[PDB]
Amino acid sequence: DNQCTVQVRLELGHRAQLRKKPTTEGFTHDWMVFVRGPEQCDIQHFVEKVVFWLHDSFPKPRRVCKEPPYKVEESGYAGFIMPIEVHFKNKEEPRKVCFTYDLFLNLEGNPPVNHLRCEKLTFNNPTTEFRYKLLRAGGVMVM
Ligand SMILES: C[C@H]1CCCN1Cc1nc2ccc(NC(=O)c3ccc4c(cnn4C)c3)cc2[nH]1
Repeated sequence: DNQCTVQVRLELGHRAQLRKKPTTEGFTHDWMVFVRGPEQCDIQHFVEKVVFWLHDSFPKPRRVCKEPPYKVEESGYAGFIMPIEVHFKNKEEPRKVCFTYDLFLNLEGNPPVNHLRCEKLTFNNPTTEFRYKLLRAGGVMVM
């Protein structure tokens, strides 16, 4: 009767390509990982920050974006599993969502990687305040 659900969408993704020539440090690959909304949505209305947890070998592996673009650009030698936390401008639970992101590179001879992973978040009965932030960002009421 006073029940209420807001869906929003997140796109996580990454690009990777073999450098024509490795770096001095033997980095064979360029890559880029990101969190964005669909086109014409503004996830910054409900997203406080995004944290990208790189392999422990990276300098400052806890990479934070407090505003768009939410992305890391790097070079490296191998793929890994990257925890990505999306923190919300939410007073209550849930405050964040954690994704296990497969950052995989192209094996030499294979063309560049260009992957997208679409995530639908369903917020049940958000506070009036946080409901407003979700709708500002291009979220939708359901149910
Ligand atoms: C462009 C500049 C901006 C600051 C730093 N970056 C250069 C730069 N500094 C690095 C330090 C470490 C690594 N490590 C890896 O590439 C890496 C990936 C997967 C791995 C391992 C070991 N096991 N597995 C599964 C290592 C990459 C780096 N790239």
